[PDB]
Amino acid sequence: MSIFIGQLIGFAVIAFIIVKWVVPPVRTLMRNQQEAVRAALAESAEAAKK
Amino acid sequence: EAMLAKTAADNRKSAEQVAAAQADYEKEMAEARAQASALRDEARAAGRSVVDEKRAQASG
Repeated sequence: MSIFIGQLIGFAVIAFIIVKWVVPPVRTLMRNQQEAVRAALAESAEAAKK
Repeated sequence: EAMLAKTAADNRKSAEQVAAAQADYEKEMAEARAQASALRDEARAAGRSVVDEKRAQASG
């Protein structure tokens, strides 16, 4: 019970730290890769058009 | 990766294709100029021959 509540608070703190600091950069890297592939496909389409 | 390589190859091939289409344009321009110059040259040469033989006939 009490140890369960303490562990739950610890997990909440861990999740808050992750979402606050590590989630933004991983999301940014994901978006960067998405934009890179989008640009590659757009450039392929532009090369076909040319 | 194949699409990336094909896009690069397409860019290079289209660049050289526009270059070669232009080069063909000047090449056929020069070709037409050469044939026009020929036509004129052989026409005037035949005229020279005809006028020379007419001069010979007149002299005789």
